[PDB]
Amino acid sequence: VLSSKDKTNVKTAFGKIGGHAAEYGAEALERMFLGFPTTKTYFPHFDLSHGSAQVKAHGKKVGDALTKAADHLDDLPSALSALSDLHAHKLRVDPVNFKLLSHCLLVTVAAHHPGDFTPSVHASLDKFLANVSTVLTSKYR
Amino acid sequence: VLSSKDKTNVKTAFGKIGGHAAEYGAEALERMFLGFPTTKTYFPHFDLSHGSAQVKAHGKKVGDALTKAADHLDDLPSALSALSDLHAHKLRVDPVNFKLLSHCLLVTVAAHHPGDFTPSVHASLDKFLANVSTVLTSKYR
Amino acid sequence: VHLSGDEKNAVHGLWSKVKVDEVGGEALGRLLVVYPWTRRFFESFGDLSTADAVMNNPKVKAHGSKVLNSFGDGLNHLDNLKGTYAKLSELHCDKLHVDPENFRLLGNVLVVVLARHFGKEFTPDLQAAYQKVVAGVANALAHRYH
Amino acid sequence: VHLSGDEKNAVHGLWSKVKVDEVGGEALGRLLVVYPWTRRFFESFGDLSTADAVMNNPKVKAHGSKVLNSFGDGLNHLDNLKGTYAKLSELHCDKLHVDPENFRLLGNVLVVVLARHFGKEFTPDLQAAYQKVVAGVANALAHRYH
Ligand code: HEM
Ligand code: HEM
Ligand code: HEM
Ligand code: HEM
Repeated sequence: VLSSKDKTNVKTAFGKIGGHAAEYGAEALERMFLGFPTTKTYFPHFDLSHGSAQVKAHGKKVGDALTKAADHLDDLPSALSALSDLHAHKLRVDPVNFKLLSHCLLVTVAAHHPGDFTPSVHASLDKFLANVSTVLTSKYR
Repeated sequence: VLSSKDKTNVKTAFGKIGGHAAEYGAEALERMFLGFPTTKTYFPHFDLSHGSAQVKAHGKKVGDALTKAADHLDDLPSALSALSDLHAHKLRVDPVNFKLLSHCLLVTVAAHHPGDFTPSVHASLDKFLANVSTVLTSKYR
Repeated sequence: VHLSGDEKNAVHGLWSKVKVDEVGGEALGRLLVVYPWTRRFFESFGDLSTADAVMNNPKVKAHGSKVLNSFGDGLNHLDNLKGTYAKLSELHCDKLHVDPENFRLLGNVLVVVLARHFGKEFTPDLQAAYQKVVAGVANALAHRYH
Repeated sequence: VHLSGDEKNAVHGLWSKVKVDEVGGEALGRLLVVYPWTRRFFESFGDLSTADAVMNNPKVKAHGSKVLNSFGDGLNHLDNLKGTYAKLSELHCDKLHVDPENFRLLGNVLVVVLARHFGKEFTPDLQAAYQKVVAGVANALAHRYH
């Protein structure tokens, strides 16, 4: 359901990010653990302090997933196959939490790319993350 | 899309509902208007009092749509293609409100089928209404 | 919450008909069945993997009952839900870290169970009063998040 | 809301820097482009069909400014958000019937606009304190519901 213009704004945007995706992942994760402390109870097994090797390594995981998702826009469910299963069946991640991380991801992007984070790109990235969220919550449905 | 042994519970339930979908439509609407008064501002053109001609007729349109959705479980995006367009582009229905109508529909079903509305039936109808609502919100993303 | 005298009479009148040891356990069981992520907070309850497992689970039944008595407490103090649920707010928010949306979802599950139990006695008007109660209970338990 | 002394200082320090005629207008504008159903409430504002239309609309700018000032009121009465937002609650809830969820979304939209404006200065820590504020503003504005 992702518009052609939204497909484009997502493509350019992740062309700005690229290898910063891992660095944005970890920052978005800390912003979420600090902004929404309820989300921390899902990672009691990671040191969540700023710059920890675990938050950085997990940030890379998340960033690389979003990178992959950006390249698989007509294919999200299959692209994020192992992940839908994991987040629903195994992790029991509350649907609300994907909105909080999506928000933190937008804050992170805006904070690093003020000139490129136009109202239009903001909108498209919100839609991209909304679709990723949908897919990751889909095994509840 | 829904699972098997859940795809079944939907189709059975709508048969166990039968052609009461038009009556349950209008009742769920009234339950929504009364339970969530914010939802009424979308129908200032309709008389919303109990048993009004307009609520009865609109309830029939909502009940019929759900019926058509029940025998299009593999292709809801195409089946509810035009309706998703209407609620987003034309009516600007807030995504939250679909949760509220979905709830009022489960209440209506439960109130009429106390023996049939098992925890499993409940679960599958929720996922069905969730899928319907997602398609009807599709054009915001 | 703002409930009229008629609405107060109708809610209290329906609640004395509520089967205390049954409705709470059905509503908790249903929440756990329908929204599978809620099962993460009830690790000790053992098997919650099927509806039959959840619905025939004595811990789910006992805990449901305590949850229904907590709703009843709120019905006795509709002018002061904040003060009534203050301690439970800290339990659910500070200790367990249950996302507040789940308080609304469980409140709506209770509304569904009541409909199921009372049929056409659970009218559009009466449900609308329980929607006010259920919203107030949820918001009062969420006070620790603001 | 409970902000630490350090958090209060950080928040007021950052707010003294926000460009009052710009940030509120940009925050209202972005909400309207990112969440198109919110345009429902601003039909006298004329064209809101594209990002260019919304972001070059004087009525959106004038109204964003008053919205940013209202958030500022909340900043100087963090002790009493409920009383600060009581009348506006009547307006938004009883009069306009804005679903309370949109108060949360506009709060977070302002947060991403603060990030856009301040870059690195808008740290994880400062954001978290601003999350406390916007959550408090949203809940105070939703008070006529809850
Ligand atoms: C944009 C949304 C998200 C994406 C793209 C994403 C992606 C991922 C990825 C790639 C993994 C790694 C699995 C592996 O190692 O093979 C993972 C695991 C995990 N996710 Fe997420 N995730 C998202 C949202 C969330 C949210 C909102 C939460 C809860 C607040 C969450 C909780 C977890 C946990 C607890 C793990 C396992 C960590 C471990 O022990 O390795 N995720 N996710
Ligand atoms: C289960 C989810 C829903 C379904 C299946 C559904 C179904 C429908 C259908 C089939 C129509 C076509 C009316 C026509 O032929 O003119 C319609 C129109 C409409 N819907 Fe929905 N709807 C849903 C949710 C909602 C919600 C949550 C709202 C907002 C409270 C809403 C507000 C409206 C309005 C205002 C119209 C136009 C009424 C008119 O003037 O004819 N709908 N809907
Ligand atoms: C209307 C909202 C709710 C009310 C009134 C309520 C009521 C209560 C009460 C009275 C207790 C203490 C029982 C005792 O002393 O043994 C309790 C504990 C607990 N609550 Fe809730 N509850 C609500 C919602 C929720 C939700 C939505 C969840 C998670 C999905 C949850 C998870 C828990 C857990 C995990 C415990 C402790 C379990 C144990 O000790 O075995 N509650 N609740
Ligand atoms: C973030 C919390 C919000 C704050 C602090 C806020 C602030 C205000 C203020 C101060 C006014 C009065 C303006 C005046 O006197 O001219 C107002 C009115 C209004 N608000 Fe908000 N607002 C918020 C959220 C929202 C949202 C989310 C919506 C809709 C999606 C909305 C819709 C309106 C509308 C339509 C008016 C009347 C505009 C007019 O006069 O034409 N507000 N608000």
